[PDB]
Amino acid sequence: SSAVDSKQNRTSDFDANWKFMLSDSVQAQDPAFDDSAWQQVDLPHDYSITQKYSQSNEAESAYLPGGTGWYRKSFTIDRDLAGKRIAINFDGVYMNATVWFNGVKLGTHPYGYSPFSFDLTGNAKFGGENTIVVKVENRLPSSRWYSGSGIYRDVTLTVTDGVHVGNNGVAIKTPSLATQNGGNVTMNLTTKVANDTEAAANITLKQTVFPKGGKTDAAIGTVTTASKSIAAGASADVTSTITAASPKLWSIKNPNLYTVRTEVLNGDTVLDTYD
Amino acid sequence: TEYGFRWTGFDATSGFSLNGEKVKLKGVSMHHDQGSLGAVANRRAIERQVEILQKMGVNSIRTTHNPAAKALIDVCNEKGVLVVEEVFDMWNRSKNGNTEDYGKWFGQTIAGDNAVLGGDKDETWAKFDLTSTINRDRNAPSVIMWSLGNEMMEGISGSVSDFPATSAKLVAWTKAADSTRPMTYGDNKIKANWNESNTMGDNLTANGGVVGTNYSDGANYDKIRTTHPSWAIYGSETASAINSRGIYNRTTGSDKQLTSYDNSAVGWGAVASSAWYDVVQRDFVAGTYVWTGFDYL
Ligand code: NA
Repeated sequence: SSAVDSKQNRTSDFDANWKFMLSDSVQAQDPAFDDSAWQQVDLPHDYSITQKYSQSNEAESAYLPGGTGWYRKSFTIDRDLAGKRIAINFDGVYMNATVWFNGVKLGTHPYGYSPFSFDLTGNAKFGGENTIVVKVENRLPSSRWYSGSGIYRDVTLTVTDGVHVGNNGVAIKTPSLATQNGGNVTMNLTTKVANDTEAAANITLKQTVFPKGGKTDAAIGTVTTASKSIAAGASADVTSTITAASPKLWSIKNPNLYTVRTEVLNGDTVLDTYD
Repeated sequence: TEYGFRWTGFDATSGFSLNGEKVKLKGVSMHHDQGSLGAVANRRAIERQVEILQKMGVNSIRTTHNPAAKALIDVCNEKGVLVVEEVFDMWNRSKNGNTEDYGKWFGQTIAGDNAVLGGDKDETWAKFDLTSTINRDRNAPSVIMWSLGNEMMEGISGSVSDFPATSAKLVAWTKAADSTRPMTYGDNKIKANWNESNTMGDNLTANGGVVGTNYSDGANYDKIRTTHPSWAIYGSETASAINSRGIYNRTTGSDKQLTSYDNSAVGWGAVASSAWYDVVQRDFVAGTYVWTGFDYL
């Protein structure tokens, strides 16, 4: 993005328009830091692959250096996102990442291969300029094979209402599929719903299963849950059951895929839609 | 005395209505000067403005930020333009380092031997000038609301603690002077959810009034609606897009001019398309008074 506003998709591509610097001495977490001489890069990005081979490194990891890399992105958050929640998602950063937002340190993450996230909501400037900073420290030797260094996987922003399905918040089980195959198939779902508002919510879920790509007219099962009160600042696991009418199996020769959509209602209105 | 038969309504959910018909307030804010003529309130000059405004589709004028000349009231009466007559800009605190503005006089008493006439003289100048305007225009069909201030807490020095009590005083003076019209103001601190603004807006509404928010966007209109379900609201000052006439060699905002493309607005405002889009989608936003309809000195 260069600007974040409604209505990008709930989860949107955040790969573009970053700035990069390789330096183990620079301290560039302040939003007012001058990065005008830094490289402009789009992610995903690997800063080992651009450096030279050297006999001082290790054969194990392709004789390529790692090092300390800094990534900066400055972007606007429009006033129209004012009461929304904002998170940034990393599918992977290798390795030892440190994240700041508008000058505030959010946290860290060592492992170069697992996905992680940070809530940005509490530090966001709505209707202003914002700066996210990621420091990466691939200090060698850290690998038995070529790892690479930096933000080498996609990055997204997630924007939601105060009432919303949690991060990766739906689990689906079909424990009797082998027996029920070809007939009504029992889907047992669990959905984490978070109420990040200052009032209790009366929550029902409307969950639909339909062929990927794919409209809800062609659903093979739906359910609406009974109303459950979730208190302000609290979350709850919401169990639900979908009866799927003869779903098509996912097999090697015919990998049928479905979308399982969760609409979160509070009072009578939809506040969040999670696929 | 000139008279016209009409009634109005402001609804928290569905907005404004005239004689039982729902109507959008498609308005502009207008300052008083007449361009190359300076401040002179010449009748044809004022009428010409209203004519040009009407050809744009305007149906309402906010007299920012002070009483209109009687000539404007006359003209709107004959032409069918709805007037929000504003009485004040600042209250008892001066703005922008203007040590001789009405902020100096607002809360001063009136000498016993001062024979000046037009409104009540038993309290402060603010009461005299408020009543005097209402006395002049109370029968005019065009005037549909009295506005009691604009951004009263902006550009001033010191605490804003006494402002909620001052607002209530003005609201009481108005209701007692004319029971037949809602009173209102334009507050720019609503978008910032100031404590004083909530108190003041709640007092407006309790006395049959309507709350004007300066420079809210769609997201903020929505927050107001959810936070204050009882308020009947409208955009009292909107857009503040900044443009020159006839400038095309850039589409964004050397010659001391600005682009004529609608891609240029002050930091606190919005371009014209944006301020309109945000309002026209919302029945609960009664309308908009665009800053401004005519350029001013
Ligand atoms: Na003018």
